[PDB]
Amino acid sequence: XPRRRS
Amino acid sequence: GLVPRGSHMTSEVIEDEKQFYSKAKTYWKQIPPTVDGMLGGYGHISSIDINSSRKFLQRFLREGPNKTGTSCALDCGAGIGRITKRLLLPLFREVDMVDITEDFLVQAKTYLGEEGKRVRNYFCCGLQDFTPEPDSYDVIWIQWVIGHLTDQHLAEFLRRCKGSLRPNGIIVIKDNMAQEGVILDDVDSSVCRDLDVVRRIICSAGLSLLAEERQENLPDEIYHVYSFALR
Ligand SMILES: Nc1ncnc2c1ncn2[C@@H]1O[C@H](CSCC[C@H](N)C(=O)O)[C@@H](O)[C@H]1O
Repeated sequence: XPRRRS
Repeated sequence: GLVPRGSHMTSEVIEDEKQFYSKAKTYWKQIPPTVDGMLGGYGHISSIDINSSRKFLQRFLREGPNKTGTSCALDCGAGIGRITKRLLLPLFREVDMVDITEDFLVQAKTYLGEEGKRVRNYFCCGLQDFTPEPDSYDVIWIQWVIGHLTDQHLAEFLRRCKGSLRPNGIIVIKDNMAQEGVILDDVDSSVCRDLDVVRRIICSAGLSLLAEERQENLPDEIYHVYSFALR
């Protein structure tokens, strides 16, 4: 789903 | 030297395709079958997502001389049916769901309640092995799952989807987009691709771009999210 930018 | 400033295709970041898929399948089997599970801890953004999707999609259903129909939709990587419940079932007479994780499709029967009686087929299948039926769907909705397919599988899947569309039908991809290149998430075993890479894959599937929209009002810390309408 939505993911924190690496 | 040979090492480029960054990667721009999945073959540069996926070491072993078999393991890429098996690790992803294992990952999802272990996620709770809940909205917050589907959204990786962002359950609190679900309404923002759904309401924007509805506005994006309604234009195709309600406006123009060649409207998209409302008979049948396919929800791809549907999970427990978060999108099926709030976006698709209220707009389409019938919905099919496809997802690799059987337990999510099982939970969907509970999660969707009485309106779930209008979900017809629950296909338990990886998209990479799935062939949607020719001339079957007005809308094929693919959200938060394209990063789980390799470039070749995504291109071919989208091509099969094109053949599945009914007259005036569309495919929608709504997903995370990287600022630049192709980034591997080795925890859930997925990739995140930039806009150019996704555009190339769409083109390779023989699809045309009808609309492209960046999702507003999302958490500041997450990847940008774009919707593409295609046919
Ligand atoms: N190769 C694959 N084929 C089909 N589904 C896959 C897949 N890899 C992961 N998935 C599914 O992709 C989903 C990602 S979570 C997102 C669920 C839904 N699209 C929503 O937005 O609410 C999970 O349900 C998971 O089981």
